[PDB]
Amino acid sequence: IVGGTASVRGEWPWQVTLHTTSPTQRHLCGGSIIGNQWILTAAHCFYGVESPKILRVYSGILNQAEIKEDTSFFGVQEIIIHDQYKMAESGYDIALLKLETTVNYADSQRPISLPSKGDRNVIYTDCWVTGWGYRKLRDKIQNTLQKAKIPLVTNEECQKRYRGHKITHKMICAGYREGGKDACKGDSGGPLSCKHNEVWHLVGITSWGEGCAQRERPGVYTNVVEYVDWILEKTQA
Amino acid sequence: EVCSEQAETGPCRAMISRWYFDVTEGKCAPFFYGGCGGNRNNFDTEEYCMAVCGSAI
Repeated sequence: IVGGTASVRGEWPWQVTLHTTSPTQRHLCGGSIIGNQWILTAAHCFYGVESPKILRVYSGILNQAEIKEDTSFFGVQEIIIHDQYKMAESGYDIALLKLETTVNYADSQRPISLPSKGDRNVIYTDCWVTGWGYRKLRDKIQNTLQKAKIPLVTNEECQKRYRGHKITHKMICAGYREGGKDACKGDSGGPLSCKHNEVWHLVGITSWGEGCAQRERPGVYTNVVEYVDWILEKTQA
Repeated sequence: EVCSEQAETGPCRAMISRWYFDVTEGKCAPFFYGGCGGNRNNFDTEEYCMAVCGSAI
């Protein structure tokens, strides 16, 4: 995360850290707990990943340092990627990670509610992007989960910032006109939590963006509300 | 070309360990790929990268 500040323990209960063990153990992506056995994340995060056996999901984490050989984690039983996904830039960059066992909700790890097409007068004005990503193009994974308040920008306005891509309705952008704050390398898969009516809604999934926190270059996230039907369907037996 | 392009991470924000052929060094080297975009000089393993761009083995 760029232009943000250190988060406090237990602040973002739904935020997890996805690790890969190949070739060695390291933070690969972020992800959100939406079910006691379901992590919503980005499809491109598994680029190259042949088997979910090398995956590790760590809940209730604040400092990457907390991860050790003895540290408990959740194994992934199956990687579910949207059947229409081709290229993160084009959209459909969404994936479900089905854990082998269930999570026990606690103050340090809980599910974040999904948006609903049935919601009324939805106006997100309290959005936050979280993750252990870079703090500046060409950096390194952070130890402490970083957060940053970022304003949503309309699809139209964003379409103008990205004359190279086709910002579809299934995407959502966020960022200041002058930049300074945004998600960066390592935050993909992370949640884009926004306050609706005293309740947190997983509005978007960290997907991409030209550079990191560049002016007139907003972060692009997968627009979750547009996939709720997919999620419910895929989460169903 | 495929073995002469600079390692480009791409617009995606993931941490994917990959390999690219460095012309200066005359050998393959690691680099973090974002997950999407980039160019053909992007391989999963050192051996594969060397198999495509490496010298007479």
